[PDB]
Amino acid sequence: SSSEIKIVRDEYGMPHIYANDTWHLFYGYGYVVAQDRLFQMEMARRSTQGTVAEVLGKDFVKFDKDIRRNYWPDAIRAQIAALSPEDMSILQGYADGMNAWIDKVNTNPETLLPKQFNTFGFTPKRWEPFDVAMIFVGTMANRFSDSTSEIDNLALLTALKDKYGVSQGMAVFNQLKWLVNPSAPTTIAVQES
Amino acid sequence: SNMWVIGKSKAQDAKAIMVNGPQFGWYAPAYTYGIGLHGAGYDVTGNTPFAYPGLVFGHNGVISWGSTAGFGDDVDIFAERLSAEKPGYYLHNGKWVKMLSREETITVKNGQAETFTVWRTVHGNILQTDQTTQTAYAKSRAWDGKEVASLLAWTHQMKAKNWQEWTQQAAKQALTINWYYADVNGNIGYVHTGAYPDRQSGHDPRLPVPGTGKWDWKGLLPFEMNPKVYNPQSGYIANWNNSPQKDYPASDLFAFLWGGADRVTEIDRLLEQKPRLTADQAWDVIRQTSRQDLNLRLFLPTLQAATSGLTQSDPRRQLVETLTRWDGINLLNDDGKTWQQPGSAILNVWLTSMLKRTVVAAVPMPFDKWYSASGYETTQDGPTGSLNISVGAKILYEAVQGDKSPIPQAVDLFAGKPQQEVVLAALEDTWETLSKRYGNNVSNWKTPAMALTFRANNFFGVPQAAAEETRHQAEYQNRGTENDMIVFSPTTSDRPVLAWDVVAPGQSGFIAPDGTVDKHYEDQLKMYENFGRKSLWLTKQDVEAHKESQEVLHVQR
Ligand SMILES: [Ca+2]
Repeated sequence: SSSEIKIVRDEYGMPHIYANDTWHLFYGYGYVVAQDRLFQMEMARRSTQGTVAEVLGKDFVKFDKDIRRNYWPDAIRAQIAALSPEDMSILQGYADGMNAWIDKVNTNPETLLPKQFNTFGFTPKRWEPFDVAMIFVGTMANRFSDSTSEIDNLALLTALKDKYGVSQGMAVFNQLKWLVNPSAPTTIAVQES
Repeated sequence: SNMWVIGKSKAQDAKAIMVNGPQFGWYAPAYTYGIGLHGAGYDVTGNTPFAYPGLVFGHNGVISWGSTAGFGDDVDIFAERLSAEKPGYYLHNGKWVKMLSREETITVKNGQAETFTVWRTVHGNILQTDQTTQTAYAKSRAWDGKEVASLLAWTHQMKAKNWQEWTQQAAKQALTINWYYADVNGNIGYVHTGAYPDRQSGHDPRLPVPGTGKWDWKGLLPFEMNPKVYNPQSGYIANWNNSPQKDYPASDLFAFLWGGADRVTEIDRLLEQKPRLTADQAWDVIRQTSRQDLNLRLFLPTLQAATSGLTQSDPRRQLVETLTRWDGINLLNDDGKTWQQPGSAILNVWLTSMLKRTVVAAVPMPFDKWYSASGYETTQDGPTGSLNISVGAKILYEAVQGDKSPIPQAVDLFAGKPQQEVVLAALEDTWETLSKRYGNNVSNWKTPAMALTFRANNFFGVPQAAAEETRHQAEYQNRGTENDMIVFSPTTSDRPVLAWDVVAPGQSGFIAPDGTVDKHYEDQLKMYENFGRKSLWLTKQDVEAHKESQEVLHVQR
C-alpha cells in the first residue's frame, strides 16, 4: 500500500524507512527523528530562529537578537512558496511525520515526554516546513558558509598604515593576510589544473 | 574536517575506499543522525547532521559521497552611504533608496519583552552602522536566496548513479563546501562547490567596498570555474580544509590562511607511503592523524640547525634532542592523564615565545593578540574542535623559509637579528619555564594530555541536554565527530559495497519521564574511543537479518 510506512530498526537502533511515495517516505523520517531526538530538535529549532529567551530567560536575549539580525525570514518563506509539489512533499512530509509523534507525546506525557521538557519546564510545539528549512539554514549556512572579518581587516590595515606609513602598511598587510600563497598544499595537483 | 578517497590504482582488495571525518565539535546527544531511506526513488544508508532531509555522509549501493568545509571567499561587506536627514535611505546608483526593515519582539521567560528593528538593503542585512561617517555595513552572501535549493541539491544527489548525474546536483549546492564522490567501478571525484561572486575589476575581497553602485558584483561565476578533479593521476583525494587548487583564494578571515604549513600534509605523507592500501589501512590513518603533533614537522629542522654547535650539557640542545628522538605521535601513559613524551609541551612554550618576539612585535596593539596563539589552546574539557597550526605559526613558517618562501617579507620579523639567535633565546625561555615546573630531568617530565568532552550545550552555547548528560573521554583525538568508511567491490565479500560508521554517544537521546534512558542512548561511546565501527546496512536482506524491531503505520495525506 501507498498509505503504508514500515519502520525497521537495526541492532544499533538505526531506523530504515520503507514507503511508496515522497510524502510517506519523509513522514517516516520525521516520525523516527521525533522518537529519538525531540528535545535536541526542539532546542535546535529555537537556536536557529532566535527563540531561546522565551523558555530560557534573560541570558539569551543578546543571543536571540544576534540570530534574528543575521537573516530575513520572509526571503526563506518565498523560496518555500516557489517549490514544486514533489520538492514541497519532502518538507511537508517531514514536518507532518514529526507532528504525528508530537501529538502522541502531548497526549500521553506520563510516559512519552522527554525528561528534559519537564526539567526545562516547557513542551513541544508543532513544526511546519519553514522550521525544517531553518534547521539546515541556521547550522550549515550560518555555521560554515557565513565567514567574514572584512571590517576587522580594515581596522588592522588602518593601524599598519599609521605605523609603517601608507605603502608599507599595505605591504605588511599582504605579509600577514596574503590573498594567495603558491606554496600552499592543494587537494587538486597542478598537472590537473 | 578531513577526507581521504582512494581509487582503483591505490586500493588493495577493493576498487574504491572512502574515509570521512567531519569535525564539528563533540556533543551529547550525537551531532549526527543515522537513517536508511528505501522508497520513492531513494535507496540510501548513512548519517547526517541534525537529521536534515539529505544525508551528508552515506551511499546508495552505486555511489558514495562525503563533505568537508570549503572556506572560499563568498561573503563581502558593502559600506552603505546614509544621509543625516532623510533617514532609512541609502544612496544607490545615484538615487536615495529606502531600506527594508522589520520589527522584532524578543519574549523573555521571567523578564520584560524586548523589541528591535532589522534593516536590509540590496546588498544584505545591516551589520553595524557608523553614524559619524554615516556608513552602514551590509553583509552580502553569494548564496543569498539559494538556501532552500542547497538543501534540495543535498537530498537529490542521493539518487545519482554516476558522476554526470552527481555533478548536476553539485552545481546547485551554493554554500562553500567540498563534495566527494566514489563508485562501484573504482571512479573517484572531488568538487569545490558553491556560489562565488563575479567581482568588479580591482575589488580587494579582504576589505569592504562602497555600496553606492560601482562596486556591486557583476553576478556569480559559472560552475565550470569551480575547482574539480575526476580520477586524479595520484589515485587519491585528501583534504583537511586546505586549498582546493593552485592560486585559489581563501576566506577573508584574518585568522584563516592557506600557506606552506598545512595539516593536510600529514595525510598525504601516509597515503604516499604505501603503494596500495586496504580498508583496514585506510581506517587506520584515522588513528595516526588523531594523535599526530602538527608543529613537529614544520619547526624541527629550524631547531636542529640552531642547536647544532651547542654542547651536550646545554639544556637548549637537550630539549631539541628529545624532539629528534620523537615521531610526533602522542600516546597516553598508564595513568590516563599524561602524555608519554613532553614534545607538545616543549613546542607549545617555544612557539608562544617565538610569536611574542616576532609576529606579535611587528603588529600594533590590540591586533597583536590575533597572532599570539600557538594552537595548543584547550581548557579542562579539552579543545572544542580540531587542532590546527595557528595563524601566527603559519606566518612564522614563511619567515623561517626566508627566500624559499613566496611571501615577500615587507618587515623582517627577526628585526635584524640572525634567526638562530631568536630561536636560541626562545629555547632558553622554554627551558626556564618547563624546568621550573617539572625539574631538570627531562626523562621524567609527565606532561598533561588533552581530553575530550561530549558537551550538553549545542555549538551555539544553548542547552540540548541536561548538564549531567555531558560525557568525557580521557584521550583527545583530532578526528571526525563521526567517522564513516565505504568500500566498493571488496574481493573479500559477495557484496558489492561495505560501509561502516560510529555515531556517539548513540542513536537515541531519549530519556523517559521517570529517568529511564533508551537502550541506544550510549551503546556507541566505547566504540568511538577505541577506533571501532559498526556495519551500515542497505539491502532488505541485511536489514531483515539484523532487525531488532518493526513498526508499521497506515497514513493518508
Ligand atoms: Ca570577502
